[PDB]
Amino acid sequence: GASIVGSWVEPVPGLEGQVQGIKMEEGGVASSVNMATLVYESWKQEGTKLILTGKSIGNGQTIEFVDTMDIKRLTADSLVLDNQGMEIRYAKQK
Repeated sequence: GASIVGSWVEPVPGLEGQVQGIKMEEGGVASSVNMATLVYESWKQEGTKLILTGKSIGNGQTIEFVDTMDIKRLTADSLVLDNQGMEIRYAKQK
């Protein structure tokens, strides 16, 4: 099957032509693609579970998070995630 390693993006809501997302690299490092508030730091995949970590700058604080989601689709071109009922649809940044 396809590997999750790569850059995954989606259109920026409300900003036509712009994209945002996450770059997942070999070695477990993840980084934000075109986002200022969400700072991704790592990823880990355990079967259909994806665990993403980083920090969120907001409400006068910087708070580390650990978000656990289900991988619903993973192909050479697409990655679809279910994060507690919110679906996230990404396309592979070529």
